[PDB]
Amino acid sequence: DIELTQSPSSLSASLGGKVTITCKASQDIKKYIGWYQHKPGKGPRLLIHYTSTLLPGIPSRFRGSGSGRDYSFSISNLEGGDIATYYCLQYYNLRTFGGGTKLEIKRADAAPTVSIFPPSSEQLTSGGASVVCFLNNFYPKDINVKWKIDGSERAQGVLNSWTDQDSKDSTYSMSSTLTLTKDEYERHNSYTCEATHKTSTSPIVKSFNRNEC
Amino acid sequence: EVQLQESGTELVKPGASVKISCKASGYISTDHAIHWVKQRPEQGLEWIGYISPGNGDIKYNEKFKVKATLTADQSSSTAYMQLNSLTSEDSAVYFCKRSYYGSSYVDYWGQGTTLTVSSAKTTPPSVYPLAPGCGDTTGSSVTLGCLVKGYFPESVTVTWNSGGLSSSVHTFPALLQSGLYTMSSSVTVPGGGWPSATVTCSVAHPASSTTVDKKL
Ligand SMILES: CCCC[C@H](NC(=O)CCC(=O)O)P(=O)(O)Oc1ccccc1
Repeated sequence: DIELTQSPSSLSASLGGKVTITCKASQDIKKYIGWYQHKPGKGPRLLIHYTSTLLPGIPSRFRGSGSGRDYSFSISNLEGGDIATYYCLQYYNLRTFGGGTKLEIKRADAAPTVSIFPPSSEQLTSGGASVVCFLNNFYPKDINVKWKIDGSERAQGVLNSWTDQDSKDSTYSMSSTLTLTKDEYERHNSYTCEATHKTSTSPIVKSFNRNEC
Repeated sequence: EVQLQESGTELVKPGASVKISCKASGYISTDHAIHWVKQRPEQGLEWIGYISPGNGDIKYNEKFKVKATLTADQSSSTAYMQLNSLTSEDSAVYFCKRSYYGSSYVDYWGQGTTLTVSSAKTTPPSVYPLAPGCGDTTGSSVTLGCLVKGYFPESVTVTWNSGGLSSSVHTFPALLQSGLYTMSSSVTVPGGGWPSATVTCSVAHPASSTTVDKKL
């Protein structure tokens, strides 16, 4: 077995420029390394084998190079349609893949439109309360959202999931839910959602005054 | 033509053992070794091992030696991998692929089997409406949401406004909360004040038979 470090993971590429992925091995692997492309939805498509030998049908903007342990993968023209994860794969002694480069398209920074949502009444009658704060359309991906009760930072109960990068806008959105029991919820009034995002120095805070407005 | 056809989703309880297949049609099974490859949620690929149906040697990733058992039913060209002691960490997509020799045209991968491993049973989703409350509302747009809370297994389709509101629907991937899955979506509609067409989110969960339409 041989370890294979590959870097970066995440590359923000601009459509029109080049990307250079790298896999460095633990032993000399003698140019037996391959490069795969893995989009969502399908199984991995092989691109290059034995370091430099392109595949039938694979474009020459993809290029591969390297020799001992060091090897590089290069896409001269990142095309709208090369956004996938690339894994390298030695096979000089059994098989080992690199962690992969996830590519995403780099674009202007954009700030999130935050919304906070109270518990729906129907959730309360069930005995629970999830407060849900949407953070829609921003860039870059990084957003750190804090949940606060009456100025009190609560961190458990928080569930977070992000959208995939939207094909026709290239932003990311996030959802943040704070799941609390009916009782905990009824004993507090202010609930605050606080996004700390690169686009603005000051945190984006949003609060709703419980029920009475 | 050459196909490697894999077993359908295996849903299974922790501690158990699963056996997943790779039905090799369209070529001579003994020619190529079958490798199995593990596909990790969010990112990553891990080689498990290979069985060569020709000379019969199997070689495993050291890391998988105790977890996986690789086998082939030569008479029917179906190679199977068995996974013993399923923890929640073996939730994943598993793939088999026939080896690629020299400079061949294309590399043949199976469609993969998803194994979601757990002790939970089918549960219809609890749907709740999300509408902005009394926060002024004298402008901007409006974003409406629906919280698909607590279901098993994954498969929930949240159609907005019975399809009408395709406009900008964000649908956030489901994550595990206390043993079940929670998920949500959002639509933004043009300016303030949605009350005209009763907007409605409609979520369906196949394994159950559930169709909830929360409008208000
Ligand atoms: C880079 C292509 C070389 C393929 C390897 N094949 C050779 O090493 C065979 C010798 C030859 O080139 O003739 P294999 O498909 O076995 O490894 C794997 C294992 C898992 C996933 C993908 C490929």
